[PDB]
Amino acid sequence: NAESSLYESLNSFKVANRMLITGTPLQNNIKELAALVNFLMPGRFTIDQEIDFENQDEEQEEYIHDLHRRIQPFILRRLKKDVEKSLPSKTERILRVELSDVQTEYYKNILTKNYSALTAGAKGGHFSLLNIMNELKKASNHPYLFDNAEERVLQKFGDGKMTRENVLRGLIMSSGKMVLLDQLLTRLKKDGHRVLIFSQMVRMLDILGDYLSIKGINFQRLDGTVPSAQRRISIDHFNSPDSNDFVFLLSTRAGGLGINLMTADTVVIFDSDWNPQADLQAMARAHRIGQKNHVMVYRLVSKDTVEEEVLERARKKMILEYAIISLGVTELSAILKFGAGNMFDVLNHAEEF
Amino acid sequence: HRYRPGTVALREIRRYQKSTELLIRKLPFQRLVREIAQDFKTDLRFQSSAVMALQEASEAYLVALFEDTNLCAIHAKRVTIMPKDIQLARRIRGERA
Amino acid sequence: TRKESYAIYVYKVLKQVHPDTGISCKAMSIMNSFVNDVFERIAGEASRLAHYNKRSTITSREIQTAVRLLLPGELAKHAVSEGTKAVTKYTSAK
Amino acid sequence: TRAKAKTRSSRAGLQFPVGRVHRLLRKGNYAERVGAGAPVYLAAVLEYLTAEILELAGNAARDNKKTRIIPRHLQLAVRNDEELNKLLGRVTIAQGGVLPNIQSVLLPKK
Amino acid sequence: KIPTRFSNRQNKTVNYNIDYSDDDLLESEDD
Amino acid sequence: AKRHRKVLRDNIQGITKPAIRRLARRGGVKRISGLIYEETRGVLKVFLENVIRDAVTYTEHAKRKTVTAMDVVYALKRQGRTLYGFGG
DNA sequence: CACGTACGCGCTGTCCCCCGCGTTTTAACCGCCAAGGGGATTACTCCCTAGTCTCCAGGCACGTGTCAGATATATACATCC
DNA sequence: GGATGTATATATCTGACACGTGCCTGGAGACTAGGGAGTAATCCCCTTGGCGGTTAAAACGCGGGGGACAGCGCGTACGTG
Repeated sequence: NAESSLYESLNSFKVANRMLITGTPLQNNIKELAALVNFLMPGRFTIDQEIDFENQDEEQEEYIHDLHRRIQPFILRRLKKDVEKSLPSKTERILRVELSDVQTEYYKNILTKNYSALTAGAKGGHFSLLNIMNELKKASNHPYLFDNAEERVLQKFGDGKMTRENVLRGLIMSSGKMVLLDQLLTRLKKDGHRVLIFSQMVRMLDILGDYLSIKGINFQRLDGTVPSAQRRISIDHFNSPDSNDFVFLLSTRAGGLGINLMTADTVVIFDSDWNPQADLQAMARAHRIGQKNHVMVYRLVSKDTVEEEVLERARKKMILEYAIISLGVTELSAILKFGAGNMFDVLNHAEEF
Repeated sequence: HRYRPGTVALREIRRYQKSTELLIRKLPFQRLVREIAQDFKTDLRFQSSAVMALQEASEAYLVALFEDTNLCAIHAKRVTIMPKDIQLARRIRGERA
Repeated sequence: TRKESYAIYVYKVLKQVHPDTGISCKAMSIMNSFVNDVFERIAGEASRLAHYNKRSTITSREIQTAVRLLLPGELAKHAVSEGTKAVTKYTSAK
Repeated sequence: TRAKAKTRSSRAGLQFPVGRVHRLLRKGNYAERVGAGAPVYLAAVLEYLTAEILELAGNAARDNKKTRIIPRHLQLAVRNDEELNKLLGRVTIAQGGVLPNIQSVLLPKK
Repeated sequence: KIPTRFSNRQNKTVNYNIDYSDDDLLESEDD
Repeated sequence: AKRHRKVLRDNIQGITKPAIRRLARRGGVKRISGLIYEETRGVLKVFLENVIRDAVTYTEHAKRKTVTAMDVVYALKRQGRTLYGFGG
């Protein structure tokens, strides 16, 4: 970010020669690369035009090739497959699942705002419909994220006895994602695999942690509220050879790149991020140098919801990064047409853009 | 070396009457303003200057109330303020009337 | 957007009374709010004075009585003097 | 023979804008007629009040070793002058604080 | 330089110095 | 049990004990009884709900969802607690 | 959270000043001149001045280049160990 | 022979000032209508100085006792680290 205070803090330094170390030069848009090359070369580079995927123009491809040939000696990249030829392959699978009836009625209550129906049995009635997209993501993830929502499911269909058995059934059947998650957990439990689950919101991490606590599965958790000492304890307990832990939950944007997950095999992305580099560093926690097993990624996507255009923007950013960054290490019209188009033995742990 | 009870309070009286900064933290006041506002209607956005103006209004009102409360406590031959002093001041002003 | 204020006039008044003293933005907003508040009070009092006397016009007499009513004590009589002399000069001129 | 457009504030010997006060009085919904000398008189009154508070605030900044008037100096100037204190007693000044005042009962022994 | 405008009001001179010293309060302090 | 609600309700306790003590120190109060703070919290809640109700009425006259600072200035002005420094 | 001590509160004495009552005064209140001016209306006349309109020009606001005072170094002469 | 305090010269910050420019709002000039100033009449209310008579309220004096205030103890609640 050019307007971030670190940019004016570092750009005012009297430095002859600078150098930037990163892994993801492109994250969201070309303005990030423009700010980076303005920090490197002040005034020499004048990247101003954006990239329109729904244009299909030859001058845009000429601009793309100019952006390729301009930064050839200034960018050095080495992939993890070009060097150290022993890395197991990493496969990601996108799973689209039907919504539940509770998820559907919360979605139509949010999208077609129904404040009288949204309060209903809540005594406080403090439902905030600011950030409509955030509420749609919450409804696509789990109905229990909303306040005063569990007791309506429990008293009407689960009979409200709450005798340690119907609550797990309510958490399983309330969301359309946790039935597939429960099937995946049973399949990875009957096989020899350990699974990490990444989430954007720590309240969904609380939901999964309570589900695994009442399930009887030895789970571990890491988020921003956990201090670094307990994070070190959790990582050393999960990476121990005598570990009884099976599933490890992560908040996606925490801890940086210094987190060690050698013993992991399966990565489940519960919530897709707007920045695909965040998801790349999410399933790159287990897919580092030295992994002894085939890393498999399951992405849990709600059907016909707000997350589909989230994946559309994520794939557009991935197409942009594969165009400019991945082709300028150390068919452009084909990948532009691939990025311009809309996209929209099933859980087997076995197996250019 | 321990201090007599009262000279530290006089030092804070002489200190906080000189400076003009806000004596209430920003985030609990914003949370209180949003909680108070959300029962009148849901989905209320707030400018930062609006919450700041509410903050200095609360500062001035409560400081003037503690001056009246201290005068009530001194009038009752005391140096400790009590809730009866607060309810006495508000009434003579007309808030409880 | 041309946002109306009393900035330069209060600034030149400050340079008249204190030629080597500056002023901040928050103090300038406070002075602007003070001038607007006093103008609103005096104009409302003069409008009420015109309404009670069945007068449809506002002259210097209504503003003078509004200053004598709103401004307390000696501040009124000097303000009344300062205004009254100005009207005399403006008559001499227009 | 439109001679140099002589302004009303310079005719009245004032710095506050007479014509702008006239426009605000005409558009302020006070009366449908506004006399000629009323904006002159009101601008002179506003100028005098502004000059009095600015002089006392400059004195308050001078006694605090400051060359720039802050809201604390305006608050001290308003509250230490009793006529301005009962002109703006129902008025809050932001970032102004209070007068330093300790009741004599709370003072220690000697 | 010199002020061109003065006040004809005979208000009393007020010391506006709000700076304070706790030297007189040193009887219960470290002194 | 990791269950908790998103909406917090104890923000009136967010006006802490040393904040009220600092307020009374600015007010010139030497000694404070232990029952002062709950009464001060109730008084602050009453004053805040009065001003915020008037500001919300001023906002919904303008058909808006955002409470501006000028609405707060007008709400304080109507009750006779006029505030300078935000009107312009 | 622990300690410690100052002050709010309860109790007792004491004296003083306010309350209750009786008696005496005295002025408020109501009803009277005695004439005269102030002021509220009703109607009328007149004229000055402020609204309205057209046209224009410079004051105010914004932006930008410079400029003199205040601040921070660059190098040379005097001086201690 | 190495290390240390002071003195003039140059680059940089920083608010203030000269110049440029738009534009829009205030000013100049002309016209008109109506609001307000002025006049006269009529009648009721207020002013200043008096009087007479009723009478209830105000003033004064005195006993006494209830309450304000001062002093002392204590224990606990609040200050302080």
